[PDB]
Order: sequence, then structure tokens, then C-alpha cells
Amino acid sequence: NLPTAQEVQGLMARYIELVDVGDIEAIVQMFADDATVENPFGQPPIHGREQIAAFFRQGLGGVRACLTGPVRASHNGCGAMPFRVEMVPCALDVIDVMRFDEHGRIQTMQAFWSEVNLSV
Amino acid sequence: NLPTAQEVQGLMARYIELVDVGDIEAIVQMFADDATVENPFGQPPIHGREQIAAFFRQGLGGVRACLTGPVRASHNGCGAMPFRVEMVPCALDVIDVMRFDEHGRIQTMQAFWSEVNLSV
Ligand SMILES: C[C@]12CCc3c(ccc4cc(O)ccc34)[C@@H]1CCC2=O
Ligand SMILES: C[C@]12CCc3c(ccc4cc(O)ccc34)[C@@H]1CCC2=O
Repeated sequence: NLPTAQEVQGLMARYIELVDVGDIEAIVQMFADDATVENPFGQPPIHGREQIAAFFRQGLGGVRACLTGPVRASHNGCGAMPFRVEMVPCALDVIDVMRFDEHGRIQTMQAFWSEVNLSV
Repeated sequence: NLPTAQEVQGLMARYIELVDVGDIEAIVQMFADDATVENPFGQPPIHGREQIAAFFRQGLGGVRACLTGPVRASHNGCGAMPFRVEMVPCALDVIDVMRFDEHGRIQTMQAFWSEVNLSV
């Protein structure tokens, strides 16, 4: 159903674990099939599991991700977290904001970051 | 005008400095006069500088606040940051998400946190 604050902490942490390994099918299944994803925030949103799968495929395919502090969760199915992505030879500080639906799936994801958060 | 990513880092950091000391008039002046503030996210929004000033007055009046990681800024006048608030004898992990207007003032502020983020 619509995830409690504590359940939101678990789901969002699970998302980060999945990104870290790069299990694309399992990542994609975390989203609603009509999920919208803004990454970075300000860019036009990509929509739906097909467009989202492609995003993660060229994102992660050829990469590491960890939380830098606790997940902050609300009581209306949303949450936000700080993490850092590492890659190739650099690093990127990120904050994701996620809203979950009544099935425990991600309906909306906005990622906040820009080049000032980037470090080679 | 509408603040660049770097300017957003400065503004949002300045907000945190102001909260730390508790300079209420200066905090309030950071907001647009018609700013909406959701704190915590999920609660109904308070609106306008009068309702916002009252919020900070009973919040900070009788308290310390610092960033726990870098501000994450976008290119469309928004940004997000992790910080921790301390008070009385406890501590609270928080993530604020802010949108700025074309005057460098805060038009919308949503704060993400709940009791799982609280620690006595
Ligand atoms: C897309 C990305 C890979 C993964 C990733 C990036 C940026 C923000 C993200 C936010 C997420 O919630 C999950 C993954 C990313 C990367 C930026 C550069 C890059 O290759
Ligand atoms: C309201 C509060 C004081 C300040 C503050 C709290 C919570 C979230 C905040 C978010 C902000 O961007 C600025 C200040 C607060 C506190 C929670 C409890 C409390 O007393």
C-alpha cells in the first residue's frame, strides 16, 4: 500500500543498493509503469518503464552509489535522501526526492544536482 | 534575478547560517512575501511572511542548525540540502527543498523529515 515513513526508509535505501550493483530489471521494477523521472531536476522528464530502463542502461551499464546520510521520510508516501555516485574517474553528490504510490512503487523521482556537485 | 546554481548554493547556505543564530527578521526577508512553506512535508502549508515569521518565532525563539553535506543546486532556481537541527536535549536530521523566484527570494520551501529522523 502507501508506505509508512519507516517503509519509505527501507524502499529508498533498497533503491540505492540496487543502483550500486546495477541490477537494471530490479531497479526498473521499483517504479510504477507510468513513473516520471526528472534527472537532473530542471531537465524534461522521461516517462514510463521503457524510457526509464534505457536511462539506467546507459547510465550504469559501462559505477558506484552510497547514502551519505539517513533517508528523510514523510507520512504521505514521499522521502528524500543524500547520496554520492562514483564513476569514470570522478564523483557526484546527489539528493533524490521520491513519491511512492499505493503499491509501494515510485511514481515520481526528481534528482537534484549540477556541475558544482561534480568532482573529478 | 533567477539565481544560478552557484548563487543557489550561496543563498541556501545563508539560510542555514541565519537559522543557526536565529535572526528572525533576516530569515523572513529571505522569503517572497507570498511564499508557501511546508514543514514537515505532508503537513498543510503555511503561507505569507506573517505566518512564516510566527513559525520561526516559536520554532527558534526559546537551538542550532548546520549543513551535513553540500547544497545540491539546479539550473531552474531550485536546490536541496541536508542539514541537522539541534535543540531542547535532542537532534533532528532534515532535508529542505527550495524554489527561488526571479528576485532571489524563496517562493516555496518543503522540509522532509519525520520522527524516524529524530533522536533524543
Ligand atoms: C546518470 C548517472 C548515473 C547514474 C546516476 C547519475 C546522476 C544521478 C542519479 C540519480 C539516481 O537516483 C540514480 C542514478 C543516477 C548519474 C549521472 C551521470 C551518470 O552517468
Ligand atoms: C520547527 C523546528 C525548529 C526549526 C526547524 C524544525 C524542523 C525543520 C526545520 C526546517 C528548516 O528549514 C528550518 C527550521 C526547522 C524544527 C523542528 C522542531 C522545531 O522546533
